[PDB]
Amino acid sequence: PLGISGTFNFMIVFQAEHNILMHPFHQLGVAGVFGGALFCAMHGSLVTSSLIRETTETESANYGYKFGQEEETYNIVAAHGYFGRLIFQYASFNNSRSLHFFLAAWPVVGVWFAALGISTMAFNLNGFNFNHSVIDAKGNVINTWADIINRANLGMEVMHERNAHNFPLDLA
Amino acid sequence: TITPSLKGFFIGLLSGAVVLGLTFAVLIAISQIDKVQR
Amino acid sequence: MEPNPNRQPVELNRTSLYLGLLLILVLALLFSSYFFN
Amino acid sequence: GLPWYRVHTVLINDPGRLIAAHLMHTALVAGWAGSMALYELATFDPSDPVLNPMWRQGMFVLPFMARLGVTGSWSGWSITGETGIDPGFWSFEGVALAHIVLSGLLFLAACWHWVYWDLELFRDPRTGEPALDLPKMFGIHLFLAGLLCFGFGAFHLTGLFGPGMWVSDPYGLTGSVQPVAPEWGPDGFNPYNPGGVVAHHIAAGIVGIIAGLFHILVRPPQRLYKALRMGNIETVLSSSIAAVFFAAFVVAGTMWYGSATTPIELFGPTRYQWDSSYFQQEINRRVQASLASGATLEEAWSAIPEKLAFYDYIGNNPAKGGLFRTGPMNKGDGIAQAWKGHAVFRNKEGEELFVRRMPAFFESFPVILTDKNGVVKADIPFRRAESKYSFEQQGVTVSFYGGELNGQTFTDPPTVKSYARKAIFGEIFEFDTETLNSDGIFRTSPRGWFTFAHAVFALLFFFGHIWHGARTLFRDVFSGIDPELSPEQVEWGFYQKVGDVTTR
Amino acid sequence: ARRTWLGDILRPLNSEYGKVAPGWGTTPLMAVFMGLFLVFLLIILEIYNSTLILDGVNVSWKA
Amino acid sequence: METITYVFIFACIIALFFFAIFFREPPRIT
Amino acid sequence: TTGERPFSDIITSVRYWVIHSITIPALFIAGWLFVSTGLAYDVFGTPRPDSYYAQEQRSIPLVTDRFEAKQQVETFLEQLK
Amino acid sequence: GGRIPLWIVATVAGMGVIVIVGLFFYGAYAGLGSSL
Amino acid sequence: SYPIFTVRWVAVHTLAVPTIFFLGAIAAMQFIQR
Amino acid sequence: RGWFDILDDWLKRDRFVFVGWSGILLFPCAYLALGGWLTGTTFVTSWYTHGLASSYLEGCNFLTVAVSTPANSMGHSLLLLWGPEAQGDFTRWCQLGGLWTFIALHGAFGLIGFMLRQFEIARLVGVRPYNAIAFSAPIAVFVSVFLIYPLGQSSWFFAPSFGVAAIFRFLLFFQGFHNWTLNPFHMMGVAGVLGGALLCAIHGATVENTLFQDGEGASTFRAFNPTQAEETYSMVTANRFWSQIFGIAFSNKRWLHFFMLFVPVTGLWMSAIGVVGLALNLRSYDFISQEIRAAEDPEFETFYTKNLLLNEGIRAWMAPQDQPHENFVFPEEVLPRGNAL
Amino acid sequence: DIDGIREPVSGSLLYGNNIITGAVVPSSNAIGLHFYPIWEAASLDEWLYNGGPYQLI
Ligand code: CLA
Ligand code: CLA
Ligand code: CLA
Ligand code: CLA
Ligand code: CLA
Ligand SMILES: CCCCCCCCCCCCCCCC(=O)OC[C@H](COP(=O)(O)OC[C@@H](O)CO)OC(=O)CCCCCCCCCCCCCCC
Ligand SMILES: CC1=C(/C=C/C(C)=C/C=C/C(C)=C/C=C/C=C(C)/C=C/C=C(C)/C=C/C2=C(C)CCCC2(C)C)C(C)(C)CCC1
Ligand SMILES: CC1=C(/C=C/C(C)=C/C=C/C(C)=C/C=C/C=C(C)/C=C/C=C(C)/C=C/C2=C(C)CCCC2(C)C)C(C)(C)CCC1
Ligand SMILES: CCCCCCCS[C@@H]1O[C@H](CO)[C@@H](O)[C@H](O)[C@H]1O
Ligand SMILES: CCCCCCCS[C@@H]1O[C@H](CO)[C@@H](O)[C@H](O)[C@H]1O
Ligand SMILES: CCCCCCCS[C@@H]1O[C@H](CO)[C@@H](O)[C@H](O)[C@H]1O
Ligand SMILES: [Ca+2]
Ligand SMILES: [Ca+2]
Ligand SMILES: [Cl-]
Ligand SMILES: [Cl-]
Ligand SMILES: [Fe+2]
Ligand SMILES: [Mg+2]
Repeated sequence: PLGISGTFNFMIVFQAEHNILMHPFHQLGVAGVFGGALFCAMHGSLVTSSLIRETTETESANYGYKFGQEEETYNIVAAHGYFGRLIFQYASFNNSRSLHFFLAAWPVVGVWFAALGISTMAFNLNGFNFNHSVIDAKGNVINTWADIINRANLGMEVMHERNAHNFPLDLA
Repeated sequence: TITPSLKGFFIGLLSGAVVLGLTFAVLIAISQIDKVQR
Repeated sequence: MEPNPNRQPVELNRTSLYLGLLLILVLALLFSSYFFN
Repeated sequence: GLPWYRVHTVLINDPGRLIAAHLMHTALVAGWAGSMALYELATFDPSDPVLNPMWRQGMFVLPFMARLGVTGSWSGWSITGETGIDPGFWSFEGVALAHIVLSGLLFLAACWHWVYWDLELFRDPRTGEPALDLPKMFGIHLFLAGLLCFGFGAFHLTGLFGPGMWVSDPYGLTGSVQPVAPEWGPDGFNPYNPGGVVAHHIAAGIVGIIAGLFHILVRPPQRLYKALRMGNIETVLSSSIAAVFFAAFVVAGTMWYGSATTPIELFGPTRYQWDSSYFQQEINRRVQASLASGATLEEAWSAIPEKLAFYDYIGNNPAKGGLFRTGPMNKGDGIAQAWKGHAVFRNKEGEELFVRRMPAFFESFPVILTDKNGVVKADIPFRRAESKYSFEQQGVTVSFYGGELNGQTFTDPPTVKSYARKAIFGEIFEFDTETLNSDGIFRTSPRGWFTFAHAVFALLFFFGHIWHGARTLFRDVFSGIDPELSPEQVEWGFYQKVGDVTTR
Repeated sequence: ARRTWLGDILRPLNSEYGKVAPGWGTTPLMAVFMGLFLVFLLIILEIYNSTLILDGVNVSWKA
Repeated sequence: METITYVFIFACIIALFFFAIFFREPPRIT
Repeated sequence: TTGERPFSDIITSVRYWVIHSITIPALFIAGWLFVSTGLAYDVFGTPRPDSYYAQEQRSIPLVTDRFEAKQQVETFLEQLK
Repeated sequence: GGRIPLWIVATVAGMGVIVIVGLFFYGAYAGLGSSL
Repeated sequence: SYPIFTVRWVAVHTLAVPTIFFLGAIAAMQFIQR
Repeated sequence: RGWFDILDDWLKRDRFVFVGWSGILLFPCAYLALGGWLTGTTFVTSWYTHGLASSYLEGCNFLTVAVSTPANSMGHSLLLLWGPEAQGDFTRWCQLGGLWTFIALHGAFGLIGFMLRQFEIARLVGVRPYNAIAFSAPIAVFVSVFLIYPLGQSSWFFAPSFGVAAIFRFLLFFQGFHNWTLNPFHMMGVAGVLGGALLCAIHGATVENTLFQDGEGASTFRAFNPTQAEETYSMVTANRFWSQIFGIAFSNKRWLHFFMLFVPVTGLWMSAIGVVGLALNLRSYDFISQEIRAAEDPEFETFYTKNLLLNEGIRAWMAPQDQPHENFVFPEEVLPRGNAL
Repeated sequence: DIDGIREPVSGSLLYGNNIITGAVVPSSNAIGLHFYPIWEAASLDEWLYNGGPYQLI
């Protein structure tokens, strides 16, 4: 639906019908947007941390940069010097083109997988189903967290569009 | 009385003091043996 | 009488006005449903 | 010029205008307290401490006045339900007026300090530069805090020269303001023991006096002076914000779990008393004692105070509200009028059935009745076509003991179901929903609202601390890093010790 | 700067800006008070939490 | 009143877009 | 540039592989036997497949008493009999 | 020093990871966790 | 000439050593039948 | 130059993995949090606390393993190995959920160590400490969700369990019980996470697509030098491009990069505030006007009323297995269901 | 009528929604994947009932 609550409706019903959370393409999606946010904040904070002094304390440091200037406005070498020590040297980018390409690629690829998760659950190839996967020596079901998910999903399934189903299986 | 959980509290306290004590002893020792050149 | 040497002028540039009005208006559009309840 | 988010930095090197800004803030806060108390007095109904106490009415400052001994109005009532009391000057009204006058005086002092900012007192006698000697100011203020803390504990809380504090029995039935003697043994550390609050203030007070004298008399070590930047006022902002968030998480936790300083008659009961059926267990104890001593069932239940039954009702649990469900709890379920009595459900065979209570997590909950062993005996079905346990099939009845309905029995399924629906909330009450146009939906009490505001502000103050700590320790680079920063200083292994040129 | 009667009286209390004791001074004594305060907080936390349970110390409304 | 309020805030945001685009401070190489 | 030996030196040297062609398989085997001997179950208190329930029981052995929780677990274990 | 070529170490290490991961997938279909 | 036992060496083995032990344990588990 | 300064020297040596004074807090706490997770997910059950299998040893896979919260009857016990519950018994401590508070508490101290490390390194290298400042958002999330939330609830049982499927359960629980999608603090979180992912993608792509030709190679990464003075891409061309495509564009690189910190950091901090309300069940669950209308008018329906029906199904269907200490028994006939399903 | 069962769902502000509850509601399950432009409806009133704005949008 084109609307805020209707969006959540579409999500909850999608969960009931495809177990999207247990689908690896939605998992890559989450890694893409959580990681896009993480890298956005990381890049922001590293560039901000290494701005070259050009202003006084009574003015915004933003005035230190002029639109179209030729010289870079932060020191990449100090930024890398920082981040390579935070983790270890070889986990930090010293090539701005490489870094920026990574910033483009990580969210874009994850989001392509999110889109493909929706577009392939469209044909009912659904999330992993470990319902009753763990069984004891007698054959008793030993629930896991997958089975608890399953019970939440059942709640959604049995309640959604409460007057629309006449037959026992929801096949589309 | 020293209840059993007060004895447990002393035990946690001693264990923590030991871990931190031994950790600082070791790092001080190593720092002394392995000085930077100036 | 003697003026205070700590005085500074204050600035809000146009872009900041626009950014700020957008923040405020969007926050209001978001929270208004909850204020009406 | 300065960006909008820096306008107050003009005060950093102006001690007199900083004191003016502080005075103004203090005037605003004290004016708030005064106005808030007035608004509460203009809306508060003192006519029923039992079923309409302050915490059902959205009172937020009234319980703070009460906690420290302010319990009466000039108009003659008291929050414990007395009439014809003379509170003297220090009624809720005199406390509000004192705050408003204080606000006015502080506003005037601010004006003076703002105009007359350039006082010789604020200049370093060696350099002529504005300067505050913060380490010695700390000892002076700490000494003052210690004396005040001591005197509050030794005189006000003991009743030695003051009123004492609010105390009550374990079920919040007979609270009042009493003098409290310090507890000097290990039970002084029990959050529920009022004597420990007294001993705290006496003891921490003495410690603050002593530490204050130390901080007046002994200079900081060079090493700490430099490490904490003790010449920079912003260091004090950073650490004081840290102390304040610590204190705020603490008062949120003690509000939520309950202590001798968050009594249930002033703030409402806790969610945990519902979770563990704290009041239901006591009620059942009393009823069993009554029966053992030979009372009839009607008499045993009739002896339960309405005040006790009311704590055993989920409408008073602070974990049942909504962030945007605004106002007093009375706005939701209504103004409580009377206990209906204790409902006892029975099936056609005459066995006692027990309605399963709603846990706080649940906005809606089914109606399921079990026998004393937890076996299901009756419910309100959703699907009817294969129902086995309907009240119509099981001939469920309800009889009331105590309260308005004492001695009555209802056998008609709509009425029996109606009461079963209420029994999921615990004890059943009659409400006036008309006076406030109450909407039927649960709201939290001042215990919940206080905990929320303080946990949130505490968390936000953690950011304030990180931010000002950062500004303090990195003051040298806050406009940017050295434009002539050595690539050597950041290239690996150039220096043996990161960023130390003497290790090249 | 303006002198006043009260500023003259208080002048000594704000005249040692920057004044420090040599080296580490009382840092080690401070450290001991900090460690003792840490243990104090731990005790009161563990009592409230019921992780430390003491005779005669019933952490409950029924204290 | 509520609908008026929602539509009013929305219409302000649309106006704001117009000014932010066509009446922006122009970026200057300098 | 921080003083330690380059990894790619280390992991292409014959001596690295002489050491590690022992220690790696040794660790792996020791992990294997930690499970195959059943020791893992005993150290951690994890049920074996025949140890979740007594033959006829169908209620989970949920801990319900904070301070006697140790004894309750011990009691649940005894009842596997 | 540099006696074993890095491309060989990589290929063998990589094959080792594929084998162990493959075993874990085999195990999803057999014994505990297999639903059977 | 390089040292062998360095902080890096310790960091590496604190992780590598349990990882190999655990991978052998998890490999054995794949043969467990109910 | 006493032992303190000699230790300081050694802690601050420029080595492959920097240590610092912060390392003394960070390394042990992080190692134990991560090792405790790997140990529990590999070997440890949740049979006694949840009635679940949760380790590779019992047959779970990487998606379903977890270290699960302690039983609800533990309340908010620290659950210390030497505490009154486990009484020094490592086996019983595993069975009672001690690894949960172990991981959450070393994890919390380890995050403090990490942020101190960001401050300590920034200081040594001489940069401004904005990376540490930004890290306050992960800390506000960890603390609100793993500590404050369960502390406002009945016990640690209701904190998230450390596990992939377990965390998914925690999302679905918040929908069915807190209607957490409806909460404007969560909605601001979403906007700052998705907004931050948007900024990450669009800025990386813009720089990569406004590059100056600085080499002859068709693969353009080598045509950059860390020490070069000049911008590697054209701000002026980028600015024109977005001004003409979208209407506005950045013109100030310092502002651009500050905004990239601000947006996802601010989002996370907002979501944390909402979770602090949820600790108290102080939800945005309902619109009262909606309910009053729908109660009186059985033809009035919105997507808001539809999602509450879904929530009521989630709660009734999941509670008996998800909340085993309540001993819920809900007869078939009381379960909310629509037609057929 | 999103689900084609003659149970119309209100999406608009003037019909009782706020910004959070409001939506343009998907077209009718009776339509399915049939193309439903304005000129396939007998009237605007029919077009609205069946969720024609959703497809146009
Ligand atoms: C510690 C703060 C505090 C607390 C806990 C309370 C508690 C209470 N008050 Mg008091 N009050 C306060 C301060 C407080 N008050 C102040 C400062 C004033 C002057 C405004 C008042 C004036 C007042 C009146 C006039 C009344 C109360 C009443 C009440 C009760 C109902 C509260 C309610 O419905 O809240 C509802 C709370 C909310 C809806 C939450 C608001 C959340 C905001 C909007 C979030 C904003 C988000 C932000 C914009 C995001 C920025 C994002 C950006 C950074 C990117 C409750 C006991 C009522 C009562 O019953 O009186 C007897 C009553 O009538 N209060
Ligand atoms: C005692 C607490 C305290 C004090 C005295 C200060 C003082 C200062 N702060 Mg710090 N700060 C604090 C806590 C505090 N802060 C907390 C809790 C946070 C996190 C929320 C911050 C986050 C912070 C940042 C990110 C910055 C400061 C900055 C500043 C400086 C300039 C402030 C200014 O001009 O704003 C002017 C503010 C306005 C013109 C309007 C602000 C409107 C707010 C956002 C909404 C309305 C607030 C409402 C009136 C408050 C009610 C009170 C509340 C407690 C309920 C000043 C030294 C700035 C700085 O360092 O400059 C160099 C700066 O950039 N602060
Ligand atoms: C993410 C957490 C965090 C971070 C990164 C910082 C960072 C900062 N702190 Mg702040 N601080 C914090 C949390 C934090 N603090 C908390 C929770 C408090 C308590 C209220 C403080 C109180 C404080 C003060 C009073 C001051 C600082 C200052 C500083 C600055 C210098 C470094 C320092 O002093 O660290 C301090 C060290 C730590 C936070 C690590 C403490 C490690 C503890 C001791 C481990 C305890 C283990 C425990 C006992 C185990 C039992 C647990 C129990 C649950 C069972 C820097 C901006 C100083 C500054 O502003 O100078 C300008 C300053 O004056 N801090
Ligand atoms: C910096 C490293 C660090 C930190 C901050 C912590 C912090 C913590 N650990 Mg972890 N731990 C560590 C390293 C660390 N550990 C290491 C290296 C190991 C391997 C040995 C462990 C193994 C471990 C286990 C097995 C457990 C913990 C637990 C805990 C928690 C409670 C600790 C406590 O109560 O101590 C109390 C002690 C102190 C705070 C030390 C006080 C030092 C003072 C200042 C000096 C006073 C001592 C005095 C001289 C002694 C006199 C006693 C006398 C009266 C008898 C807390 C989160 C428990 C937990 O997680 O449970 C859920 C738990 O079961 N830790
Ligand atoms: C559009 C879809 C969408 C988006 C973008 C979000 C976005 C967000 N959601 Mg929401 N959610 C959604 C839909 C969505 N949600 C729906 C439909 C529901 C159903 C109601 C939820 C239910 C939900 C819950 C229940 C919660 C969120 C939370 C969040 C926030 C998580 C922030 C984060 O990264 O925490 C990740 C964790 C951290 C940042 C903590 C620190 C992590 C440290 C740094 C990890 C270090 C790891 C270490 C190095 C080693 C790892 C080893 C390895 C083996 C794993 C974020 C704002 C959370 C939130 O609000 O928290 C305040 C939260 O509790 N959501
Ligand atoms: C490097 C140029 C490419 C730029 C792309 C950057 C992408 C980032 C990818 C990161 C992951 C892969 C690493 C780089 C991969 C890379 O560039 O390869 C090369 C790199 C260095 O190889 P050498 O053979 O030169 O190693 C020796 C050096 O010390 C030089 O003497 O090898 C590694 O670092 C592998 C990781 C082992 C490290 C294990 C140590 C574990 C210690 C724990 C760390 C905790 C610290 C955090 C604080 C909490
Ligand atoms: C001058 C003078 C005087 C008078 C005075 C007066 C009359 C005063 C008053 C004062 C006052 C009367 C004050 C008040 C104040 C208030 C305040 C200060 C408030 C604030 C608020 C706030 C801050 C809020 C916030 C918020 C909101 C709004 C919403 C929700 C959220 C929150 C809570 C955040 C006299 C005669 C004495 C004499 C001397 C002179
Ligand atoms: C807890 C505790 C402790 C500690 C312990 C520890 C510290 C441990 C550690 C442990 C460890 C340290 C372990 C490890 C393990 C590991 C593993 C198990 C891994 C695996 C991996 C894998 C499986 C991989 C996969 C993959 C990925 C990830 C991606 C790429 C692709 C692939 C698929 C290959 C102590 C004693 C103190 C005390 C008590 C408690
Ligand atoms: C602002 C005008 C002040 C009006 C003063 C009325 C004096 S009233 C006076 O107040 C005392 C409080 O110390 C009471 O203890 C005492 O019983 C009472 O008579
Ligand atoms: C069908 C009504 C006859 C049974 C009495 C209903 C249960 S009790 C009833 O509950 C109402 C809230 O629903 C209160 O407002 C009212 O005061 C109270 O009388
Ligand atoms: C864990 C560090 C905190 C305690 C710091 C107090 C240092 S104490 C200090 O130690 C010096 C050597 O460093 C000695 O030369 C000196 O005599 C002594 O006073
Ligand atoms: Ca009405
Ligand atoms: Ca078998
Ligand atoms: Cl639906
Ligand atoms: Cl059908
Ligand atoms: Fe960039
Ligand atoms: Mg298997």
